[PDB]
Amino acid sequence: GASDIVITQDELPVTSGESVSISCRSSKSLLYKDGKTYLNWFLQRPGQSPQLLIYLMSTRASGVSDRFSGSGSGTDFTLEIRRVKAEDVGVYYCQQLVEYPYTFGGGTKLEIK
Amino acid sequence: QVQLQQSGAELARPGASVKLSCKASGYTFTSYGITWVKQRPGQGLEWIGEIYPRSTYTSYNEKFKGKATLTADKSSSTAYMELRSLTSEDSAVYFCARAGNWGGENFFDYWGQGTTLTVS
Ligand SMILES: C=CC[N+]1([C@H]2C[C@H]3[C@@H]4CC[C@H]5C[C@H](O)[C@@H](N6CCOCC6)C[C@]5(C)[C@H]4CC[C@]3(C)[C@H]2OC(C)=O)CCCC1
Repeated sequence: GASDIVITQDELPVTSGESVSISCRSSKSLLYKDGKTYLNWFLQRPGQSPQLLIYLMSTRASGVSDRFSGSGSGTDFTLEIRRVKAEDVGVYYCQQLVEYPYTFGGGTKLEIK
Repeated sequence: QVQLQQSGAELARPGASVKLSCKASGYTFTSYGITWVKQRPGQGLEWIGEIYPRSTYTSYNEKFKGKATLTADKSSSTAYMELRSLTSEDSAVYFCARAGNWGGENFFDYWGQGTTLTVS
């Protein structure tokens, strides 16, 4: 769609126990009039469904390790992954829910060395 | 325990239709919605649409209007997605997930395990 919000992600093999940050930019602000910023982060491990890591830009989902943290401005976003483990391997996606259609970034692969 | 259980993988012929299901349990089905996501082999995620069985509200990505039809059966807590006029571009894993309410909670918090569709 010509008017859809476009989300771009950066590209990163990560050494186990080190750290990476993944960044995500949106073509429009994801801060809504209610004061919330509708940006999600997901991890899709190989052969698994995507897992919600962060929602509302900075709220960690239930069950998610505190190794993951989300921050951002409304147009630029970062997922910090501390002490990277084998279970972190997969593709990370950010997604906006501020406007229809909902749209995803193209994904950032993480592989372990 | 919230669970979304999807129907088994399918092989389909070009030009056919298929109907994928997503059975919800462990919560009040009609208090939330169901949303569907496509992943083509080796590729990213795409949002298809959402359905809220209580109000019947739907929203679709224009890309999938008239490819995908979303329905829901409140009597069995099951959401369905029918895909018509199949082509090789429709080969993907299709996921269902929960959709939430105003305030942004419960959006994509639980997912089905995905249904692989292969169009021959
Ligand atoms: C914050 C703004 C972002 N948007 C809104 C849009 C909001 C929806 C508008 C339409 C509503 C119809 C439905 O009948 C409602 N009932 C279901 C049964 O129970 C009582 C409520 C909830 C409903 C689906 C809303 C839920 C929250 C919705 C997705 C909001 O999105 C989020 C992520 O919160 C705006 C456009 C894109 C999404």
